Amino acid sequence: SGFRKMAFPSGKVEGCMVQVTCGTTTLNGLWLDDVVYCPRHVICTSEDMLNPNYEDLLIRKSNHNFLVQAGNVQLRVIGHSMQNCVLKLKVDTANPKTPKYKFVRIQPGQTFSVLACYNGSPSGVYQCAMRPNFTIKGSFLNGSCGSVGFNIDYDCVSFCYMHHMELPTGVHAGTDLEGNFYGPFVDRQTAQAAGTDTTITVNVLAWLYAAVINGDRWFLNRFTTTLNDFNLVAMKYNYEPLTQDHVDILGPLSAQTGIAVLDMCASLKELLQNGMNGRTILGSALLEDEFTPFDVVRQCSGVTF
Amino acid sequence: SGFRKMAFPSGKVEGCMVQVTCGTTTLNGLWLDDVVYCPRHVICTSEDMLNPNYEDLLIRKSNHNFLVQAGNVQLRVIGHSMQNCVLKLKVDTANPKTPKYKFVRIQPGQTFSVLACYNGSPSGVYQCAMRPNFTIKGSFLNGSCGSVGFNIDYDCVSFCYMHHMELPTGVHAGTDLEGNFYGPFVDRQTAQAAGTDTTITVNVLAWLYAAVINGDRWFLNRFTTTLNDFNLVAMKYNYEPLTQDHVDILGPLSAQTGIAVLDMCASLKELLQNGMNGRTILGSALLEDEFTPFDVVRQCSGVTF
Ligand SMILES: *[C@H](O)[C@H](Cc1cocn1)NC(=O)[C@H](CC(C)C)NC(=O)c1cc2c(OC)cccc2[nH]1
Ligand SMILES: *[C@H](O)[C@H](Cc1cocn1)NC(=O)[C@H](CC(C)C)NC(=O)c1cc2c(OC)cccc2[nH]1
Ligand SMILES: COc1cccc2[nH]c(C(=O)N[C@@H](CC(C)C)C(N)=O)cc12
Ligand code: NA
Repeated sequence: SGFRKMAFPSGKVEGCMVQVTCGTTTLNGLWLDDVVYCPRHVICTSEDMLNPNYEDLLIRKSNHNFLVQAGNVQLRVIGHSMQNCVLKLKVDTANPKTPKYKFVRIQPGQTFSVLACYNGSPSGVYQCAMRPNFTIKGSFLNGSCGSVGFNIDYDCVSFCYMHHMELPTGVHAGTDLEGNFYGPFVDRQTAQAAGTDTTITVNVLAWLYAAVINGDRWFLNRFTTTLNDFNLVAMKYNYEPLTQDHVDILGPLSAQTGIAVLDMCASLKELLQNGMNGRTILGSALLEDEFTPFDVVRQCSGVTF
Repeated sequence: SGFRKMAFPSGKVEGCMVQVTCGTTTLNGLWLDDVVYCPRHVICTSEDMLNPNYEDLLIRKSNHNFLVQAGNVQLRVIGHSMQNCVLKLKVDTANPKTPKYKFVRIQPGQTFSVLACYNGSPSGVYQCAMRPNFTIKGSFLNGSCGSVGFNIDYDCVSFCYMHHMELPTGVHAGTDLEGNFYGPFVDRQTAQAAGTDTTITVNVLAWLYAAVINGDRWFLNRFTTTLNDFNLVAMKYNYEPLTQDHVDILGPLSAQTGIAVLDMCASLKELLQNGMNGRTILGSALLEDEFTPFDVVRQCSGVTF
């Protein structure tokens, strides 16, 4: 029993973190096989920042201009290239701690763990979600760039996020490991803003199922709803639409608990229209949306890696 | 910016987790040098789980009865002894991944990371506070016994908790690594009750300082209170009395933000008496008490390990 915002064990990713320095800029890199991946803005000076021409700046750099340090060991850089907003530094040594890995681009609503790092060393690990507005609500200070987000599937680390920037509202933006930003953001010191965010409905439903699994079920009512009628209410409360695919993804949780998805939707509708009236669910006074259906099954089943 | 419940990187502890089986019972052990530490109830059967004579049971066990598995390798058990509620299995191989470590007994109100494990493998990592009533609010299923809690300081892992039990209320109980329970619990198959809990006032204040550091300032007011007047209010709300030692511990955060502790106390008094009027603090609609002052400083200053 209990239900917590749980991160993945971080050891497999800890063994891949290095420091990358170019000029006066130091940030984190990810060392997998004989390649180190990091944000390309490591090559910028403070002036370059406002309007960098990354292609021109990169032409001016040589392999020796990149100082890559894995703990106390300097790695020798033997090639470099840029892929979208990421630099790839080929080094002459493959990382002996490379886990089985993949690069994936995740969809809004999917969760992952972040290993926040500074100067190539880890500070801590936490779980977060890709928001509908393509930002993440992280904990990152200047210097954290190149920290990564990931999921673990058995023994395979799926890297999905690399950190690049903080937006004015204090939320975070970055890329996949091919260097393509999530959202419309760019890696320059310019005016940018997150769009209005919304609540991840399928995840709220998953967390309500977690509550029922844990015996916290005061909010279950005696009604049902249609997907249409539910979505009309969701729109009014800044919730994402629920699709039939979401309904089917929630099937096993609905069967485990005996509460059909559309019946849970009727209970959620009442929670939105009437509020929680000072009550909590799983210790929370708000409806939580950063657990996916699989996060619930994983945690309530004791899945290991 | 951003403030998250952040666990320590778990790799150093992952390298110490093993599976321990005796009879039909499998749980987790902690392998440090040539000793595996685990809950002693692994030796019991259902016939004696109600009140075991552990001294007699241990005499009747053979080293051969303990199956210890570190990943894909069986470790030969060459001796067994008991210290309070912890069994110590001497093995013929010293763990090459043993970190620098200490065993510590933590105080109520302090925090630690839990690496939840099943069958010697990790499921996830999350932060817990030791409650004033000597329970923790974790996420643990049958099979999680022997999972540990810890802090890291530089390169040194301080182990402080080993999991043994879930109470009827769904909170969790265990021992230090010398096998002494936190609180008035015993390692028997019985329903046990904790004493009444309280809110950790110094931690709530620390988290309000964290909110200010992260720009969430709406709850600040221009008023100050005396320590005595603050305690009269907070005790009605089942908050621990704030002592001058607590005020002193908050000194660094008070100096960083320029807000005296007794000024912040007047903001907390108003939050207690009036609520939040629909607003949130660091994304929460409740006052959070599971961050220590040190936890705030660590996260906001980017301490690494
Ligand atoms: C990289 O270590 C750092 C990550 C960070 C900073 O705070 C939290 N995380 N990223 C930057 O510092 C980043 C570098 C750019 C993309 C070249 N810049 C910003 O995040 C940034 C710039 C900026 C501006 O400039 C006009 C205005 C408001 C916010 C803001 N954030
Ligand atoms: C060990 O893996 C397991 C940990 C656990 C279980 O649920 C969450 N975590 N610990 C136990 O199962 C523990 C074994 C004892 C120490 C021998 N028993 C309990 O936690 C327990 C027993 C019990 C009873 O027994 C009648 C009634 C109500 C609650 C309850 N909890
Ligand atoms: C009638 O129950 C079902 C029907 C169809 C598919 C189902 N899947 C699960 C399923 O995964 N439960 C989890 C356990 C759960 C607490 C998270 C597990 N067994 O690990 C149940 C189920
Ligand atoms: Na005040």
